[PDB]
Amino acid sequence: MVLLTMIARVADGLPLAASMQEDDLQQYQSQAKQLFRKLNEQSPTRCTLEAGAMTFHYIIEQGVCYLVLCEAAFPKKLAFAYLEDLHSEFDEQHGKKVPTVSRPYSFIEFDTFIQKTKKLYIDSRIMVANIEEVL
Amino acid sequence: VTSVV
Amino acid sequence: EGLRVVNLLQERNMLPSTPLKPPVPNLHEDIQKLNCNPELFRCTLTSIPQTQALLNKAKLPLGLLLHPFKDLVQLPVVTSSTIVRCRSCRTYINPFVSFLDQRRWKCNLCYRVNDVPEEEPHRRPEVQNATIEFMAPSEYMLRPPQPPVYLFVFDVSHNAVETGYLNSVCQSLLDNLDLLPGNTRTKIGFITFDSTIHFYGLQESLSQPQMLIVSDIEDVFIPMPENLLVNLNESKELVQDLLKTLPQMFTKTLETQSALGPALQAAFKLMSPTGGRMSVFQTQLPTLGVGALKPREEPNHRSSAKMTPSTDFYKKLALDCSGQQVAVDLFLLSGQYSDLASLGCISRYSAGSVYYYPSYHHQHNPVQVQKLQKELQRYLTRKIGFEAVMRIRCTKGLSIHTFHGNFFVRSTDLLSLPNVNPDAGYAVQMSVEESLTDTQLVSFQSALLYTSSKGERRIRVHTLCLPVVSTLNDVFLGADVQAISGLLANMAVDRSMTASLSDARDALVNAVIDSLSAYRSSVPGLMVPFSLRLFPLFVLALLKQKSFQTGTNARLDERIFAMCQVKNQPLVYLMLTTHPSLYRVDNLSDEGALNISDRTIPQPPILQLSVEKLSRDGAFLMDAGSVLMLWVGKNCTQNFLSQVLGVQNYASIPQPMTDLPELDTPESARIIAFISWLREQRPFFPILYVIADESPMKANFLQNMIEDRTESALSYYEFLLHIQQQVNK
Amino acid sequence: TYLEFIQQNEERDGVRFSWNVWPSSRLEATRMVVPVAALFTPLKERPDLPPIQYEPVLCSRTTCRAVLNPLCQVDYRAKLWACNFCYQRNQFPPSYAGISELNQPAELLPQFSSIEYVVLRGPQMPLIFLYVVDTCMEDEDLQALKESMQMSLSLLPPTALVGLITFGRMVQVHELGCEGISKSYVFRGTKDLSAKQLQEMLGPSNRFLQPVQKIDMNLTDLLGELQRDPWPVPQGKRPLRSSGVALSIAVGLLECTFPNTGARIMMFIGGPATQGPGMVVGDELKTPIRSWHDIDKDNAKYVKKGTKHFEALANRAATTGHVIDIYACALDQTGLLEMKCCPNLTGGYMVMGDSFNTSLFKQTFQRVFTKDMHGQFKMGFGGTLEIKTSREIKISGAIGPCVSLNSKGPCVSENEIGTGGTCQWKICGLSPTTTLAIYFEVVRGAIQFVTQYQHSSGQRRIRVTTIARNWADAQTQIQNIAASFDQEAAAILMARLAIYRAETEDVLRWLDRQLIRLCQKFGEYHKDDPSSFRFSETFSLYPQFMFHLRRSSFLQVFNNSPDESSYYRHHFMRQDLTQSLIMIQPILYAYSFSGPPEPVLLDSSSILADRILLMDTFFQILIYHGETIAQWRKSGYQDMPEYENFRHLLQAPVDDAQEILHSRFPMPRYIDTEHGGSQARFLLSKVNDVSLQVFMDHLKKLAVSSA
Ligand SMILES: [Zn+2]
Ligand SMILES: [Zn+2]
Repeated sequence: MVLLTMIARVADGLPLAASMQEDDLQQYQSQAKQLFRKLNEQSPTRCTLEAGAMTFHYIIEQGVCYLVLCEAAFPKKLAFAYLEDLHSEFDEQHGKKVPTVSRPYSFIEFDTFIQKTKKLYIDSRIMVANIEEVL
Repeated sequence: VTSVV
Repeated sequence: EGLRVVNLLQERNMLPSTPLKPPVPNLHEDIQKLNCNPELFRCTLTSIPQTQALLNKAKLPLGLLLHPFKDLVQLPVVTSSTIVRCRSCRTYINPFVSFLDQRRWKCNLCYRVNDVPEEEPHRRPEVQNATIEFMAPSEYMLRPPQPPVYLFVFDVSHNAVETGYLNSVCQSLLDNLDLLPGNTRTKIGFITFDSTIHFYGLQESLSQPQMLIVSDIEDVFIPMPENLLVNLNESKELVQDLLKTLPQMFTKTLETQSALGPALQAAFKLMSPTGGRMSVFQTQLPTLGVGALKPREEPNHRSSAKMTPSTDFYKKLALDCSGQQVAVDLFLLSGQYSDLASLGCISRYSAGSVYYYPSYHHQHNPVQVQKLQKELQRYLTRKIGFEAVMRIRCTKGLSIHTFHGNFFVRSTDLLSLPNVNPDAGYAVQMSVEESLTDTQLVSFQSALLYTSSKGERRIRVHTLCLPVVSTLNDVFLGADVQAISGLLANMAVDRSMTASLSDARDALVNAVIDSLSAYRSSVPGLMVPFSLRLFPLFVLALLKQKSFQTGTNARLDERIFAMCQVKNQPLVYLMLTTHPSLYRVDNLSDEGALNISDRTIPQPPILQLSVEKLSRDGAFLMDAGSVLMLWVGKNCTQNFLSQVLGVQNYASIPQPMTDLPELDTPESARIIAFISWLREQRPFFPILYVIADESPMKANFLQNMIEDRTESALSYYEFLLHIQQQVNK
Repeated sequence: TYLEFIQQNEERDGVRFSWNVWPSSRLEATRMVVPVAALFTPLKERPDLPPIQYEPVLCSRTTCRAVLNPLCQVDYRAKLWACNFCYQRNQFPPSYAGISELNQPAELLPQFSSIEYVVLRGPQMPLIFLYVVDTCMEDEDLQALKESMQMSLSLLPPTALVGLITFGRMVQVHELGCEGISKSYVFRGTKDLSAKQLQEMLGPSNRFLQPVQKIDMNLTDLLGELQRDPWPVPQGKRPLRSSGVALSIAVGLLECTFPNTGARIMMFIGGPATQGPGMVVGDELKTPIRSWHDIDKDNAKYVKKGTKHFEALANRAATTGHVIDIYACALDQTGLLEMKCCPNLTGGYMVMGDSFNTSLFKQTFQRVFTKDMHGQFKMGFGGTLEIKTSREIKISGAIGPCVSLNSKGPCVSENEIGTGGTCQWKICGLSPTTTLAIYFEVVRGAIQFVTQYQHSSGQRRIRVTTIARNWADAQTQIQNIAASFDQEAAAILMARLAIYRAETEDVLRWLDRQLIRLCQKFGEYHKDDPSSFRFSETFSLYPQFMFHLRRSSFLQVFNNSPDESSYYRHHFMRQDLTQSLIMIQPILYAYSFSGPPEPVLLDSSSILADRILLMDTFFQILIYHGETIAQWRKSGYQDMPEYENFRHLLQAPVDDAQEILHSRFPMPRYIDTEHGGSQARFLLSKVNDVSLQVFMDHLKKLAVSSA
């Protein structure tokens, strides 16, 4: 289907890297930033949240949250495998610089790897909760 | 359009 | 200095020999030393009138002119974990706030007392620099910082192919591919169009790029999801091969019609998801599809002042681009009428800019060839900000009511700037909505929030502080003649579109009449204060400029492009264009700025713009800002011909001379030093042409002699005589 | 010998009538059980006739204008000949002034009843080949398709024009040969365009149709670089494939560039149309493509609307004179049902399979370009068939790959059958095997077939076949007529009528009433005694042909997909007699130690354990190993040098299978199965109301009873 992807530091919700292509986005990018604010050291490390016609999926590794949003019909099995590919690459490239940066999106150039990983999933060729409860 | 600036 | 009164009828040599410096606001010594650089922010009245009635009595416009994104020598960049702003009106803490409890600061724009965060507070850089750049946090962005996206849209009709513009443009892109602002996220695309719309796919898996023709002009679409806007870093070789192949593809083309509208619609859809800069290159009237424009007959010197767009298509489309953070720059290289009055709307309302190259031809017009090359060099290499908003705040009681420049005014006076470029100028007209009886100082703060070419949200803030006065004399004593001339030119442009050119010309004359008549009724000849001794001169020059001139053979697109420059250029280049600096350069000597290490740099005196100041025995250089013209007299000395021009007699000076030679003579070293010094003071490389020979049928050099009379305008003395007749009527 | 008469006449004239002696009276013409009809093969090959480089000589009567044929009475003294159709007497043209009895024109010799003329007056037009390629398929399928198209390009004549159209979500019309760039015109696959619109939007050869010898290098590189449709396919979805718009853009391209000249639109699809006009199934993978069971219960909302779109393209291409081929390979249905009229109305081919990456498709595709003893394709283009009959004969119509030209005359019958109401038909594409069926009616008898077509060399050619059959003597009417009955031809001609009514809707009711009627008139029986029923050697096989026809996959559409039923009917409506009999009644050969290979009955009693069977069904070559031979072969007796005789037994059916697995244009699918194998079902269903024995007893009961 289609989606939105965000990488953020769990401690303060500071954005690290993202990727969005429209051709709405404002309602779900907000809900994404709410989740990043709520998440802390007691949050589940792997979770799936139902947002009606849409569905959020995230993993948290090394104080970094890897979030993806897609239509509810996207395979849950593939959503987490997409987050693992990002996590292994991001933690390898910038994993040791994360708890020091202070600007938002200090890793915009990670956009490049995201979209090339993203196109290997939206082309066929743990916990479940409600996003509205968590927010 | 609204902005924080 | 000078509180003295000046009689303009006995002086007549009022123009100083040295460059005009901006007035210093009458502020306390320690307040003024922190004031904003007047090249970035300056006011028509450095002493703000206390009431609206006092402002109306002075008959002078109140407004600000700003160059906020100008390239700077040094820029303090604060990366604080918090941006300190006023809790009420959101004003950024600036050097002109008031500290009292040392843990509390009083806002200089709404007088609200704020608390200083735990983060000698007056030594903080935010209070020591009127110009500063902030790193913005997440609340200052609606989406992740967008990448740099450059889309190039080329007209390839039969007329365009004949001009040969496509060759130098593709060559400039090749030469400047590594200098495009951006990082590894930079994206680039290409579109050509004639009667159809042509996309270009770039994949490393294919032998050659692919030209994808969308022929459905009434229903345009994007033919391919990927590889139209490609990553420049990865596909560098693919972009370079296309830039080398494009000029060769349309050599034998018979397409005579141009579907500009649908092409801009397709280019808009391609850039809609991300935003960025759209570079449109057009050479003729759009005649096919939506946005088609009817032909018009050019006026001659005989038709009176009997302007506006012929359609709203390009205005509507420009607003659609602005909503998606797309700016549209228009390059018009037309040899015939093309209705720029309608096409310009694509750039006005998208915060783009227009560039005009009348009668461009690769073989026949070498001056426009070199002008395009130099303007493209600056255009491709200058810094750029994306998806930018600008807000401007002023002290309570002062109210901005009219904006000028290329942008889209959002609600609550937000200025939408899909791109922001360092060469753009803006103007604002304000009024005294509430009497400034409370304060003795008022401030003005512009804030520019934008995304840099590296993907970092930044805010550039400039703060200007001015004093408040309560007497007519104090208003006149603080008037900035150049800033007033600039604001009036922007107001006369709007008057032309709103009423007519006659009304625009009359309101410019009436501003000089009403100002000095008001000054007269508060004191035989024509008496003006010292600060306004050049007011009739600059307004006369405004009326003879191509924007407002009348009985000339000026053509439609020339006049519109002149008005587009009034609305878009900074003050200094409006003054350089309207009233160029004239120097005699055949007898240069070193009383110059001989300080610069090893260079001498002569400083010849500025001359008044009149043929009386010329001489058939010498040579004269005219700095019009964007161009330097070196007129050589018919009876010029043999020393200047051989040692500067490298020519044995006046008859063998080449007809188009694109620049001086760098001969091994001290006279050549002096004139190259003086020309190099002029050019270093600006960034769009001004081409110099010495082709102004007494008979090159290109001596429009004389059209800048704004003090002399012509068959269809007054002289500076005639103008002064008409002012005095109306002042004491 | 009446059999020698039927054999020699099909060899010479490429025709086989249901009756070779026609009813001389009106009283017997209406009472004919099986209509007087002809299986006519206009371009049938034969042992080398010399092409006659003469303009055909014509009856100088406005209506008639028949061709000089061996039935014309000549007068070599007076230089006159009398037309056998309108009795007009004609003068010989100047070039015939020197003819004599001892050296007469070829068209008068009876050995030249069928003859071909060459007309060399206008400059010859190049052939045209338009490739229309689907890109919504797996990489292995697309790569194989690209190589197959590149191979065909190396076979085309140097002067032939070629163009390329690729499609997926969009439609791309490629402008060939542009240097250094390679441009194409992209169209939405979501709306249709007319020919006129397409001409204005796009702006002897074209930019889009270039000669092979000028463009073969660039086209080969382009076909090599074709890639998948770049648009992603989301999960649980079918690709957006705009087959209907792509075909309509190809049709419109040739219509506004080279109308009225031989052209081949060759469309390669890897799946069904999922977007646009001509849509066959939606893009939801959860919704299956319609089945025959889905059709009968009105659970197929795309069929009627999709069929209509391709019927409009079929009549557009056939009016312009162009051919449409469909090469369809996918694991699911592809929509041949909705598109069948394009290759059916035009003389285009219909090839279906599971994947382009098989020997089945690759070998079938190159047999399209089989050449003859001069290096020329076995294709004809723009064929105009004109039938001229005696005044006592009228044409009811034709059933086969053809379209009506709507020309009138005294030879057109009110009783129209199939494509009727005309004495002229256009056949946009013919091969040497193209066989039409023309149904006649009576109101020596003669009929003249005149087929004008464009040869693959570009030469304009006219083939003229003039046949004659005896009028039945009045004193021995039904006896002479009964002796001239071609039971094989009549079964195929009646089968043509039955398939045409089912495909344009009970049909078995009509087929039974005619079989029972034919038994009562030409059989021998005492009333109400079924055991007394007999059939002469002339009619004995007709009921058996009728038994296998009513149970065939041509009339029992269930247990097959709609695409398979349309494919089966497509090839039966074009084939000659010999191949048609094989389709209706597959032949079965037996192999064993006890003798050489022998043909055996299609019955369960032929399935022996110690025997190999080879069944040819035209569409399938099946080799069945009996239970004994299967175990002997699973054991390993073949590899041992003791049993080289068991090697002969296992290879004998394979050898005979290889020969027919090369001549047949739609290369049949090969099956190697045995007893207990899954694929043995194809043999068990073709073999054996119920059985033939029961079927015959029911027929004899009704034949000897009421009239
Ligand atoms: Zn405040
Ligand atoms: Zn005749």
